[PDB]
Amino acid sequence: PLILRDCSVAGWLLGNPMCDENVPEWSYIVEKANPVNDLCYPGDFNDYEELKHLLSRINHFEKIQIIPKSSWSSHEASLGVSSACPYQGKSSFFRNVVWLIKKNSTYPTIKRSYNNTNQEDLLVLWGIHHPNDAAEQTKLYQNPTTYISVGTSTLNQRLVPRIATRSKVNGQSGRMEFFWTILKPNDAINFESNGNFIAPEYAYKIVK
Amino acid sequence: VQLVQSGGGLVQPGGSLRLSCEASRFTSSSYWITWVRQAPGKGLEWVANIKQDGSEKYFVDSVKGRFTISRDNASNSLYLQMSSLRAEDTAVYYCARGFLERLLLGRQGAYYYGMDVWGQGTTVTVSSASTKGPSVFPLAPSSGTAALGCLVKDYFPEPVTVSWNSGALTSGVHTFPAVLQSSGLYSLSSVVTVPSSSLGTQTYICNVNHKPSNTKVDKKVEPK
Amino acid sequence: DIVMTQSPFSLSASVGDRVTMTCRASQSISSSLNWYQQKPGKAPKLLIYAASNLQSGVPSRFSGSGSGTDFTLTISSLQPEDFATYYCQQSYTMPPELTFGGGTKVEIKRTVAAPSVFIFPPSDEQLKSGTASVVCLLNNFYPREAKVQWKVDNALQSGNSQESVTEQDSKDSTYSLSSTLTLSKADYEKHKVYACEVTHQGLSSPVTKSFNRGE
Ligand SMILES: *[C@@H]1O[C@H](CO)[C@@H](O[C@@H]2O[C@H](CO)[C@@H](O)[C@H](O)[C@H]2NC(C)=O)[C@H](O)[C@H]1NC(C)=O
Ligand SMILES: *[C@@H]1O[C@H](CO)[C@@H](O)[C@H](O)[C@H]1NC(C)=O
Repeated sequence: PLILRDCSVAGWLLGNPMCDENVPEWSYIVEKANPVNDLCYPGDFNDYEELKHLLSRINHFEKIQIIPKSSWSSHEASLGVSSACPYQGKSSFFRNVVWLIKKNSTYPTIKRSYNNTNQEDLLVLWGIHHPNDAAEQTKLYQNPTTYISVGTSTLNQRLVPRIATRSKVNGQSGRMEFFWTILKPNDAINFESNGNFIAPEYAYKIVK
Repeated sequence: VQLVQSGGGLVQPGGSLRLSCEASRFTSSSYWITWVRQAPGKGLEWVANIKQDGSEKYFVDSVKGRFTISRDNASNSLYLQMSSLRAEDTAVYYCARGFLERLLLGRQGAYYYGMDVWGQGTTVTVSSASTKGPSVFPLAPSSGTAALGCLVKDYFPEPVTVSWNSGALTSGVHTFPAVLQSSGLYSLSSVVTVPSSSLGTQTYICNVNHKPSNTKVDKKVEPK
Repeated sequence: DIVMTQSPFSLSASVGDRVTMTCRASQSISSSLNWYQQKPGKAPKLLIYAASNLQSGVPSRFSGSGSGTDFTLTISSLQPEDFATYYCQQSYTMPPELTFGGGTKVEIKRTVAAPSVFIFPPSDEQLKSGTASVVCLLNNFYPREAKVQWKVDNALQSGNSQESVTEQDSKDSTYSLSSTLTLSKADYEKHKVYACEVTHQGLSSPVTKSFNRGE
């Protein structure tokens, strides 16, 4: 059985900066009751309970790199951090995903893709940012109206960000919603978006 | 963004009453408005949750069947229709707006809802008595610091509001809780301390207001 | 049905001390617990959101913690303006219902302060109406325990007066008391000396303020 050291399953998968992050081939997952290394940025994890039951009986887990952070020539991929996600007194973010911002006051549409060229199933994660108001939307992504289109051979979804006056959690009033699909071998996930996109950097080759 | 209540006052047992929670700005939407009441002296108790558009509504057990939500589609007004009112409903009714969301803060997600913008509150009195406006008598100082005030006597129901110099004088003001007399009417005092030197240089006027009886009185208080 | 319980019922603490109050739920509500502050004669103000998140415009001395069924609100350095009742509220069952707790009253402990006594004869406008109201004012004192005694022509009064005490002030943490002696115009014009005698811990000997009806 795996013993997560004061981290939630989501915080470890997305790579929480405060979470240390192990030896694979476990028989059960064991997390804290109220782990301090939560989702540093406020939000939710879609189908979170179904992902936990799917990882209880595993045989191999290895963090591969599906998309390098240096592979972002058309967007800003380093200014994406928040006070709610600290590391050594400095603002950070989840290590396994990339918060993309606009570069030179422009944000073109993304159409990058990736095929699973591995003999094992591939678990990939991604998220959407829900800004505070219209002014924050233009300040981060310029484009007022935006969307996210994630598509696999067995998945098709279109995410639209929402805007509302929310209370502060861990400091910020913004929110982030995280999703996950399984990528069987010889299949490709297709991403199309024009803002509010939390792109993946590392994935997980799993085997049950 | 502000909230304002409207529609409170006196009502006979078994009567009806309409309450409105009017927002003061344009809505981003997918908020809820929550009615919270507070009987005299007691604490806060939840009354109802209403989606701001009016699709969903939920009520506390005490008011189920008696309380409803109605709409006047001729205007843009959402009403809380209180009906079959009884004495247990005499309270101050607050409306507040909160944002409902699902968050992950632990092993599993849950619903989170914080009421972050509140109204000023509206008073609902359920009684068979008649509405009576108050008489306003001065509490004049008699020859350090001097004290003067206003006596607001014989009124029903609660509340009255007393200000001094149209809100320009707040320091040293003490508006006391109203006491109920043997006649079934209320009477409170509002005093203010003032330097002796200010009695000749300043004029002090108290502004009382009794919304149930549509009574506004400005009483000039001069030294005797 | 979730039942929210708060402890203690009330507490008295000096300015600067740390105040601790607890909130309990009859079943696990995760972190969906919020703390509200209600100052006297005002609407509740949201202080803590989701058990432990400060909201904008709230002093940092307010701290929240807890999870499951056990939650704590803490004031690191009590200030006079913090005099209020604090409520915990559960949103784990939203939308169909939410529930509040019983509330904890936070009172301020400060130094004994003697009251300032004032007496007001009835107005001429009121005497033309049939009744006479004699008002006695005890201004800015601590603690609340005070005794007011009416003496009409040195004769003790009983059964014809009513008191009212303000809530603890948000600046000097004192109380103020109004006492109204009500008489009929016929009874009022019979006597001459109207006195208000005040006894309080901060007074060495009882203070008496009086006036002659024809003065
Ligand atoms: C005021 O008008 C609204 C419609 O704008 C009424 O609401 C229901 O609204 C839904 C919208 O999805 C319609 O499909 C229903 O036909 C409406 N019902 C009725 C009876 O019109 C709302 O009921 C109206 N207010 C009142 C008091 O009837
Ligand atoms: C992934 O999908 C096909 C499946 O046969 C594979 O051959 C190809 O190399 C990849 N294509 C894309 C567009 O990624």
